[PDB]
Amino acid sequence: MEKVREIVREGIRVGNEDPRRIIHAFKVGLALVLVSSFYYYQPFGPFTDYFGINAMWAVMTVVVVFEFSVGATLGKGLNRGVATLVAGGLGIGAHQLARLSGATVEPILLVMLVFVQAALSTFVRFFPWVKTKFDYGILIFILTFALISLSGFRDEEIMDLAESRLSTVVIGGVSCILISIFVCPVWAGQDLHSLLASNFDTLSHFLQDFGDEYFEARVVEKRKKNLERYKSVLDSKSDEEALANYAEWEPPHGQFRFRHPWKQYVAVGALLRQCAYRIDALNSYINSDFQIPVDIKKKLETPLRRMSSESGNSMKEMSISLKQMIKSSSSDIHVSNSQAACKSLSTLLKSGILNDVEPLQMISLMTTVSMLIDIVNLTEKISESVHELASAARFK
Amino acid sequence: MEKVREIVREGIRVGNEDPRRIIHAFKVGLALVLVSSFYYYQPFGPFTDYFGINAMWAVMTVVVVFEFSVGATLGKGLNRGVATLVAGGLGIGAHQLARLSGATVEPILLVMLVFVQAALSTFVRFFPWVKTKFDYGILIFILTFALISLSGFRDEEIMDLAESRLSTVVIGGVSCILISIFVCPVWAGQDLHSLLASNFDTLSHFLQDFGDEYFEARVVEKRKKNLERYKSVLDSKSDEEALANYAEWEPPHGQFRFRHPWKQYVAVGALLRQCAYRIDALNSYINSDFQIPVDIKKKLETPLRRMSSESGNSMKEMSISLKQMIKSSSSDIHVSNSQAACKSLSTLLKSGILNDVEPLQMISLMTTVSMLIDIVNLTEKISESVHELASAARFK
Repeated sequence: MEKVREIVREGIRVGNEDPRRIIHAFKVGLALVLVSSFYYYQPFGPFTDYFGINAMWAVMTVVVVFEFSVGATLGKGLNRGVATLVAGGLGIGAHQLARLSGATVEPILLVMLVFVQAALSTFVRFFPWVKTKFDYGILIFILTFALISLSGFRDEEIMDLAESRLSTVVIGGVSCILISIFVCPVWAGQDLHSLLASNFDTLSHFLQDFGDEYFEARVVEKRKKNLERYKSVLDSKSDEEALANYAEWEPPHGQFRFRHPWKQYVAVGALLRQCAYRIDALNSYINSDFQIPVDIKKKLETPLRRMSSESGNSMKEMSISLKQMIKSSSSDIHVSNSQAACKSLSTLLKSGILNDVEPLQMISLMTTVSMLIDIVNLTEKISESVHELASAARFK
Repeated sequence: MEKVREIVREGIRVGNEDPRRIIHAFKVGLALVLVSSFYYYQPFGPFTDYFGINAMWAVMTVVVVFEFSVGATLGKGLNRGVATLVAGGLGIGAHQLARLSGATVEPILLVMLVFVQAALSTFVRFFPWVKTKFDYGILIFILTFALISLSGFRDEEIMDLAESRLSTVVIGGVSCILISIFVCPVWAGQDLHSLLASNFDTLSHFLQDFGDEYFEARVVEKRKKNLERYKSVLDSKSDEEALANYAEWEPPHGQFRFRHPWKQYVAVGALLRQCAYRIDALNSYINSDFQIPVDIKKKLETPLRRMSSESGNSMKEMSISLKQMIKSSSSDIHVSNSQAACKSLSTLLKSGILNDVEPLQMISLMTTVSMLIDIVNLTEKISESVHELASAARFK
């Protein structure tokens, strides 16, 4: 009973997390019905179905080449398609060779060829260039070759077997691709933009709410969760890569172009990760119980404040532009003011106001100043990268 | 020609990277031959092969359930096994129901059941609890149910079809598992230990060679590559998870136990990542062209040096123990001396020797002192975690 309730509760949590995870089941269902309706009503004239396995093969390929995205269906489909053709060709030919050899060695020779081919192909699987986008093609190549070359049938029906396998595969793939590109689609590149924009906004929110915590200007658990929310940015390496890879087979679905540079998206993601690198260091200083007396804080309050405010506005403005997919240069004035703020702080440091203080408490105050200066420089670099990701791609 | 040479050159690079990537192809080959030799010589009496697809199914399942590890074959095998049984059972039964209904609705009713079942199963696929280790079971469940319930055969041969499918699957899985656990095996947990030990050693090497660079005690590209080698530690999140998941199906292969706590391995990996977090910050200070005059460096040389030396020895000693799989407490004396070093530095800071210096160059020197103190504290925490990962598991 309690286990049943826990299972049910996860249902609403997953369903309400994303409304598109409950409409994809109906799509899988409509697939497995449309394909299984063509055969029964056998249109476009009659067929052969010599081995009586057309229905099984058509149904099977529709379940394994239908994935959540629309950039993981074309790719899987194209692999399952080509591989079979090539493997079949090489197969039907091989059977001719063994016939000439005779009637006793013929089975032994066939085994040797399939052994060598399987070993060579599965060694290629370990390469770092065919593993990112071609891990399925090699697997189907081994599968199709071994099935056709060692089916156990007679030599006067191998051509029909090869034709039947190819026909079922292409029929299933065509139906699966059409559905997922007509009735309520889900694109994969469009899930890389929003992810990048959310990362920008999350960092901005933390930066815009730093002066209150650091200067003690002020429930506690709720505010802690709001502050400590940068973990996502630091824990999204394995996901920004995949979605980028999955988004190279997409067609030009409207505004997005054929050659959209997703490589720059990963580069900008790394730069945002570097900003979050130092942010985690800064946050640990605040969380720590040890503290320095608040009185000193006012002495250098003015310079530190300016940095936090201008930094946050720059990030937020960029996420706004990157989202609406329109280029802008509003962040230039904000980063310029931040550079002016650092120069003013340096001029203030000439006066040496920070003298006559305890060196032990000085170490903590000094480290904070260090982190802020890097974030001002790091933001400047990120500004250049974004100012070009919106130029190589058409952001009109 | 040039493309051919590039392809060939990658061959030696991949082959010499790991000698075990060239012996796994022969294993795949021996598999696809042994299975295909049983049928031809039909031992243990004769069989039926009513539909003439036993050879195809046996060959097919051997190519898709053979993976590089030995913790990704049992798992895949067990899934492909159970799923079919359960799905078949539910299938043969469903056919009985439709018969009672009549002879016209019978096909329409069957389609409705398979539609509902497919939609429900593929929604479960999106859960975060059945995706880490059970993403294959659901897929085979949909596959087997849809094939049996919609094969298109007569009602007097469905039982034989279900029996044939189950028999081929179990035969292929048994052969594939036996090979990969008898002739030259490759374990997956054993590839998590060495990875953790290598991470420990890499961090130690950087820490043990910090005083020379920071104090200018001293080709350049070679030394830069030796220093800047911490990227691996920071870029191994997506791999320490997988290998851990793949290593829950392993049997007690000798010293390793049935319930080895790989969760603690991931926790120690996160702690090492936190040490590498701050290490990258420290390295960027060195790389930067801007510098502070070397003269001041000697003033506080003694405290900083001690920290680097003792820190490195502690890491190295641990990797030695963790590798030979024997517990030790040699790192206790090293971290204790580091704590003594920090107290001595604090006592030196009482005297305020660092006065009468330029505040602008002071910021850089001060930040370095900050980073070192955290690494001394962070190392202490890691010592506690390691001192228990070797206790929950049997490290005798």
